[PDB]
Amino acid sequence: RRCPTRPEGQNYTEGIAVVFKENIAPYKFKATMYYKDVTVSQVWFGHRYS
Amino acid sequence: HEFVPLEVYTRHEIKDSGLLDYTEVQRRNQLHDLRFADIDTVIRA
Repeated sequence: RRCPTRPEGQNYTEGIAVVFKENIAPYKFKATMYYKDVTVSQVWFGHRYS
Repeated sequence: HEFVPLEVYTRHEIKDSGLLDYTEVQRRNQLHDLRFADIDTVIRA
């Protein structure tokens, strides 16, 4: 019979790769908060206590 | 063949994907008195 022949084989392309995934990390930066704590306290002064 | 550990996102990446973390916000907010105030001092005229 006619014997089978081996396949030539896949032709591979050597190269260098970079794989990127979807970005989920939030964008971060430095901010500065300026504010003023305004505290108004109303105190009733009793005979012995406040 | 050796299979190295591979993952698209780590646990830290997934937890950091959130915009606000309740635990960290609370931890920073509840230090306000310890940082910008004198809790211990008592003033009596």
